[PDB]
Amino acid sequence: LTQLISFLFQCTQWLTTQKWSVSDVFLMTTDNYSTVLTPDIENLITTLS
Amino acid sequence: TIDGQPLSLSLYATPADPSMLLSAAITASQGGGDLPHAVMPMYRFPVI
Repeated sequence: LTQLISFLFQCTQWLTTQKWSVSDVFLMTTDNYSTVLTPDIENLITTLS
Repeated sequence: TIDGQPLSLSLYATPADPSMLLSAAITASQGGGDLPHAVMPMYRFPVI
């Protein structure tokens, strides 16, 4: 429990030092992305194809 | 009070914060062009 408190504190201070939100690291880190096929992905397909 | 003024002061709540304005560069996709029908010329390879 005190290890998780220490982790939350150092992660929160890291976030406010970098001026990132929790949504920013969530966008940079998650596995819960959407699986829909986006015109960015389509441009990657035809450019690299 | 004797004059009609209150003893317990009134509430001054916090107003709404200034929001951060958001925009987005949404993107589209036109595909590649279909390659046309080839036509045989009359000249040799260096000329054409």
